Formats: sequence, structure tokens, C-alpha cells
Amino acid sequence: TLDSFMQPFQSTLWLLVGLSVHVVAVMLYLLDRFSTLSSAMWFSWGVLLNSGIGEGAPRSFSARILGMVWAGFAMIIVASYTANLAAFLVLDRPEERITGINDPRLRNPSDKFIYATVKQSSVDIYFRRQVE
Amino acid sequence: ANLAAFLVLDRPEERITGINDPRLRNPSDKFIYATVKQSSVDIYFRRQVELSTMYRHMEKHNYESAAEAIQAVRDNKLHAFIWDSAVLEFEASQKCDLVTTGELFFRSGFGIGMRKDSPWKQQVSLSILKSHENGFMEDLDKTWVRYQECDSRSNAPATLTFENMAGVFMLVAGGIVAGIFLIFIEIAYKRHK
Amino acid sequence: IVTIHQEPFVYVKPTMSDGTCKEEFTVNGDPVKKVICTGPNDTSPGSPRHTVPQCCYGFCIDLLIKLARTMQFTYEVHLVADGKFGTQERVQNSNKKEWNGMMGELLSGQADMIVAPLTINNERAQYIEFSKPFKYQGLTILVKKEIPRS
Amino acid sequence: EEAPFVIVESVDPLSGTCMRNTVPCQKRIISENKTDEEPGYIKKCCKGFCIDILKKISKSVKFTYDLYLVTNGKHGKKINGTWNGMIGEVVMKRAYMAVGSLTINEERSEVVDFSVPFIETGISVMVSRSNGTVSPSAFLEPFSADVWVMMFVMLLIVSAVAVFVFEYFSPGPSFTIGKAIWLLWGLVFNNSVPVQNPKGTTSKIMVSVWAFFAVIFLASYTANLAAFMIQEEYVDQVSGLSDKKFQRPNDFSPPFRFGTVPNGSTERNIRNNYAEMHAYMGKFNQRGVDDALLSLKTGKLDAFIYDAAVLNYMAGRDEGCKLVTIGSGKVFASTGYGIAIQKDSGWKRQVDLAILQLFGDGEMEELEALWLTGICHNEKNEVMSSQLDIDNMAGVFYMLGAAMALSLITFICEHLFYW
Amino acid sequence: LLWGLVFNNSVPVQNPKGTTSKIMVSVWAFFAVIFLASYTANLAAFMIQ
Ligand SMILES: N[C@@H](CCC(=O)O)C(=O)O
Repeated sequence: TLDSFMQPFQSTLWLLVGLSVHVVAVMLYLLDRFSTLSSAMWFSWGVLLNSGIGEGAPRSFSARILGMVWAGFAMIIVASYTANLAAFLVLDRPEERITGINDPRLRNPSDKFIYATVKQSSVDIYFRRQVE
Repeated sequence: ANLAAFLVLDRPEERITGINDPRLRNPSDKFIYATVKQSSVDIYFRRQVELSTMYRHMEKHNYESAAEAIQAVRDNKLHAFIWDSAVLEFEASQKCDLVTTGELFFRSGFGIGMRKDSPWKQQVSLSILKSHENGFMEDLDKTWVRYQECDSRSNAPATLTFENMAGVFMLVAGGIVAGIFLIFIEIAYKRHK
Repeated sequence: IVTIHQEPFVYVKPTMSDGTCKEEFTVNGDPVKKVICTGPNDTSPGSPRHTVPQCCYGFCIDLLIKLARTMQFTYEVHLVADGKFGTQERVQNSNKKEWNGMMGELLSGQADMIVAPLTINNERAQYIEFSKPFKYQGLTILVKKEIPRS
Repeated sequence: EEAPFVIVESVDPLSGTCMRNTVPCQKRIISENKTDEEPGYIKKCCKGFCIDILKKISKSVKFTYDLYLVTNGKHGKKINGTWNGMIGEVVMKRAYMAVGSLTINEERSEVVDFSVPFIETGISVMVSRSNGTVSPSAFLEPFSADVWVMMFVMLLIVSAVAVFVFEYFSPGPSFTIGKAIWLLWGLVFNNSVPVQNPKGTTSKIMVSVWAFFAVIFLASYTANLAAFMIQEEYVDQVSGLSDKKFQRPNDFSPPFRFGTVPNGSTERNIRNNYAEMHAYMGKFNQRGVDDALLSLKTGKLDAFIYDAAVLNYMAGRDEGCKLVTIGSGKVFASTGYGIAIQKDSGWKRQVDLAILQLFGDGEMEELEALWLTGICHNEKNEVMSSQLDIDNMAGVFYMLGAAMALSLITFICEHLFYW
Repeated sequence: LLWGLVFNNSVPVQNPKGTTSKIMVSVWAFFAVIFLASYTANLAAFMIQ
């Protein structure tokens, strides 16, 4: 579990979703003007950050359709983000550790796994009595 | 959170895999398992001195043939049946109501029988060794032992069906007539006020 | 040659009224080659002790036809009256020990070859020879789907 | 000296002997100066699964055996009619039995008697794990298209009929159908699209019912979205040695690199059946198993043909999970190993009975679980720590672009119809 | 306003005025959505044990 909040999405995806909102707001403002701008920008930002800002909605039919599609897109973005964030926030652990002495890890001692005991003791005598 | 947790986590049954499990070591009256009498599997099962109770529980009731055994285990009667891997695999491929669960043990091929001394016995071995690496046995296996009629379970997460959609649609339909009745009551009350 | 009944290996279908089997093509497009058996009755040979002609085809029959075409010999396939593989009958009540079933019929001199899914082990191969296996398999457990409807 | 069925152990640094459960091994080396003589005065230690099988056979038949390594050939191939190697050493009266990883084929069985097989072997191609990029339309996975159409038509009918009737019956401009459907649209997509709230107790009750329906629909929708946005749908490169990719690689894609090592049973099996394939692989012949594995890992080739058992063992007992065999357990020309015995012998029946007794005793499964378990031999672990890059969830940008184009064409149509 | 914002929503409030106020509201809404995405991770499993 990394100590951050931008982990579920990559930097490229963050940059793309940050650039998309600006061009969507610009297109909405242009369609509302040639068929106001700051209000549309704040609306596009509030339908993305889920805040309570936003004065009014545009009146053009195509503008209304585009705004509804952008709102549905922001909803899907938020849902995917929270799903990804909950995905690796719980149930993240290895299967099992060493439990027995007859495991193949101890049968083939490698250089990475180092294990020993105290010399001149009964544990060493018991360990040297196993012919296998 | 509760609605998400209970429509999820549909994990596989994870039934018995090995033969040395404590379930088969201590055969109870609830779990009934047997095989076909007068066969090599019974001889292999009676050779394990550590499974004398299991062999006794198995031999307490044995079927007459494999057909009767599969017909019994199919109609919710027998709990477990042990046989060859190929026969059970073909049965699971043909009938998709049964799934083979377990690990392979006592691997032994199928060989043609003969007398104690005959040149035909020496010729059949060479014929099989020559015809087994020329795609003939592979072709016969792909023709007779390769159907793949049923589906697969490669993906555990499955999509949703039309289960709760009908429920919420009936709920909306009832709410419609409820609102109609409420509007009628409102009009009747406003007519007197 | 004595064959045993097996679901995926040896099929046993009744013949037509004429005297032969209903010739039916496969899905690949080749005519299925089938032979006629003379096995026991359907239920058991005990009460209705009478043999009726039947049809025989499958993996074992195909391998038998291949071997017959390769070595150019003749055969007479017929099922076993016991209907079982066989076991070691060493009961001391009769003071005698002998094999029964298909192996018992083979050792009695009635048959010469066995084309059937017969496994390989010490007890059976101690008295008869086994050639190289043509198919490998193992043992497993078959259970129901249990119908997960949580 | 091969895969850990029978392995050679070096001499002890100070003890000068072999450890427990080990037999004295002899190796004759003739690569030194042959001025006077050099009969390979070198003694080593040998052990493994094959040594365990040999000890189990010797403890049941009660015989004594010596160990002698061959320095002529690997396994033995027909070169000008004179067998050189272990087969040649057995046929030249220099030995009686031959144990190890020898393959049983037609020629060797015709010239040398073999015992019953004790392990399954076959031909299987080993290729690198090909990974998928992304499955498109992943955001519509936890639902059916019919369900979407039903939800849409229900939304439309409910909005129109309910709002119109309840506004006309029950007593700011009028509440048109546009705002009527806009209210329900804002209500099911989580919220915030600023919307024009209605008047009337029954209208508010219907809005509350629709809000309950919407809050049920979102809980039902993100049940398993993350689980569906991770699947890659891995696809195998080739099905086997039967398509045109290996039969005729002449008029096809850029030359696919594939081959095997010479002087083996699989080489002869391919030469007898596939002449053109063998002629093509002759230029891509390897010079060892480890060298071929390193070449496959680097990228100089993408297919290796060898025995199924050793390839599966190397794929399992490897660093993590690097390569996997195609088909997940496929074997071509299924054969088995054995013990080569001299022609017209009597110990063949005893060896067969001992092998059958060992199979019936259950020790073979224990020896296999002790000497054939691998790291990646088990199933793949759960896929966690995802990134969800542009290609992972870019499937909604296509919808966004299509909606932008639809808005543009509708604006153009409205401007054209206005005149 | 801020309390309604971290709650999830709908407690009804008057929207402020000013660009800096709107920026602060957006930052608080991002903090609020982060808090719910990090609060309902394993609540179901934790309320049963
Ligand atoms: N070269 C061997 C096959 C490969 C192997 O066993 O490593 C043979 O011809 O039998």
C-alpha cells in the first residue's frame, strides 16, 4: 500500500482527463454562444469535482446533450477511480509463510536464505541425526 | 457496502483434491463413496494398510457395472465415484452436470493382452510403437475423444442477468398507480377545500 | 477376441431388422466402420440365457480393424458372459484359485486377444504379457456441480 | 548428465568421499593428452530420482551394479550404421543395463529391449508468455444491452407520462418534457447536473421513488467493475506444429525463428514426417539446452521443441513465472522412458515386476512430489496492483468523440433547418 | 456548506461567490470524495467480524 492518492491513475491519464475538461467547456461555451463562458466552465468543473457550484444550464439542445454526456463521463470516471482505489486498499497479503520443517526451502539451502542456531547444544545434535 | 459484498465473492466450491484427506480416512454415514467391484481400482485400494476402514466402507456396497454407477451418481444418489481419468473426462464432456475434481494417482496405461508366448505379441508391440508416432492415435483421439460441447469457466467474474430489473420495474409500476391514487385523493380533498 | 463394455471406448447398439446395423455418417464426413458382436443378453445372462447378435464400433474396434489390416489376419469379436474385468479368486473354501471374467475366459483357451481398456499391474501381468500402452490416464473423483445458487 | 533425474556431484573438499544416500560414480575422460595413455582416472558422486529408482530396483531384485559414464555420444543416433553413445556401449557388449532419461522409439526398441515405461514423455513447444493489451468496451461488461435498452425506454416513458399527467392534473415557466427527462437524467448519474425542481406532493413522491431506483442502480452497477477492468484475455501464438506457420514459412510473415537441437529422437521424428520443417530448422540449430533457453529469453527465437517433461520442469522451477508451455499440458507423440536391457535377457521380467510393484506401492507419487515440484508449476496468483493506463479505459473516449460529432451534426442540421 | 460537502451531499445550502471561494470549494470537494473512496473500502467486512 503506497502512501499517495494518485496511484490508481497514471500521470498520462491524469493529464488527459485534465485537458479534456477544458476543451469540453470551451466547446460548450462556443456552442452556447454561436447557437456564459465562465458559467459553463464552472458548470463543467462542478459536474466533474461533484461540488455544489454551478449557476445554470445551457439552453441549446446539442449543448444539453453534450453536457449530459460529459456528466455521465465524469460519473464513470469517478466510479472507476473509487473502484481502483478500493481494489488495492484491502485484501493484499501473501498466501502463506513457512509452517513445516520438511519444506523444500530447508531441504535445499540456498545463499539467500540464511538460518542457523547456537553451537554446542542439543538442537544441533538433533539436527545432525537426520540422515535426510 | 452490504449489497456489493453479497453479490460478489462467488468463489469455486474447492472440493476434495487429494486422496489422503481426513474425510476419506474416516468414512462416515453422510459421505458415501464406492466403485465397481471386480476391478483393478479395488485391488489398488485394498493394498493400502492405512486405509483399511476406507476399503471396508467401499466394499460394504459395490455397484455391478460402470453404467449403473454413473446412473446412480447422476440422480442425486451417490456422493463420490472413483474411476479412470479418461472415462470420467468423457462423461463430464458429454454430460455437463458433473465435474471431475481431484488429483491423478496410480497412473497406469492401457495395454493389449495376450498369452505367455506368441510372436503376435511381439509384433503388436512394434506395430503400436510405429503407429503411435505417426498421428494415427492422435487423429483417433481428436475424432472420438474430442467434442467440447459444453462451455468453460475460464473467467470467474460473470455478468448480471434479468433478475432485479424485473423487480425494480414492477416497483416503479406499483409506484405509478400509487401516485395516481394519491393525486386522485389530493384532487378530491382540494374539491372540498 | 473378447471386448468389454465401456462408455467412450466400445459402443453396443442393436442391429436392424434386416440383419445388419444402421449405417450412419459422422460429422467429419467419413463412413463409420462398424462390426457385429455376439455378446450376451441386455439385462443379464442368468435368467434369459440366450445370446443375440449386436453391433460393435468405437476406439477399440477401430484399433482392431487397423491391426487386422496391418497384419492381415482374421478375428471373431464377442463380449464376455461375466460382464466384468476379473479379479483373483483365491477363496480357500474350494481349495482352488483361478481368474474369472474376461481374464478367466482368456486363460481357459476360449480367446486369443483382448482389445479393451485393460490396465497394467503386477497381479495381472504376472500371468500374461502386455504390449506397449496406446493411451495414458489416471484416477480421479467425479462429483456434481452442487448448483451454486447463493 | 542431464536434468535432475540423475546428477553428478563433485568430490568432497576434505572428506574425499560421497555424502549419505549416494553411490560412487566413475567418469572416463579422454580429452587430455593421449601421448602415453589417460583412462580417465576420475571418480565422482551420483544421485537423483533415477538413482533412487535404481536403488529401489536393486533392493528388490538383490543385484549389484557399477556406474560408468559414456564419453562417446549423448543418447545415440544412427551415424553411418554404427551407434555411438549409450546405445552403442550397450550393443557393443560393454554394458548390460542402461538407466536414465532414454527415450523409447521404434528403432531403439527394435535393436534394444526396453522395460515398461515409468514416466510420461512427449513433444511440446515452449514459447514466451504473450500478454494481451486490453478488452474493449469494458465499461458495459456488468450489464446486458437489452437491460440498457429496457432501462432507457422505462426512463423515457416514466418521465414523459408521469411528469406530463401529474403536472396537468395537480395545480417559473411550465414544466416541459425536456426538463422532465433532464431531472431523471441528473438523478440517475450520481448527481450534480443543476436541474429545475418540481411542485406537487405526488410529483415529489415520484421523484423520491425514482431516486431510490437510481440509488439501487448505482449500487448494482459498481459491483464488479474493477474485476472486469483487469482481464487481459491472453491468446496463444500458435496452436501447434500443424498450421502453415511451421509447415510453409516461405510465403508468410517475416521469418519466424524456431528450431531444436540435433542428434535426438525428436530430430529423427521430425525428419521422417516434416522434411521442409526440418530443412528450415537446420539453420537455427541450437548448441545446448541452457544456451537455447537463454536465446529464447533474449529474443533471438520464439519456439523451442524438446521433451515435454524437462521443459515443464524448467518452466515450473524457474525464477518466478517467465515462460509457459503452449496448450497447458499438450504432448505430441506420447512416449515414455525406461531401462535399456541387453537383447535376449532374463532380468527384463524382474525389472518389469519391480516397476509394477513400485507403481502399486505408491512410492512413485511420493518421489515425483519430492523431485518434480516447481515454483510456477501451480496456478497463477491473483492479479493486483493495476495501473489503468490510457489503453486500459480509453473505451469511453470513443463514446465522448461520437457524442461530440453527434452534437456537431445536430447543430449543423438545426442551423440548416432554421433558414 | 463544508459539512454538507463531506457528508456526500444534499443537505441544501447557498453557493458562495468569488473565484477563490470556488477554488476552495473544489479542493474541499476533492478531499471529500477522497474521504468517501477511502472510507467505504472494507466497512462491510469490518462490521461483521
Ligand atoms: N536426445 C534424446 C531426446 C532428448 C532427451 O532425452 O534429452 C533421444 O534421442 O532419446
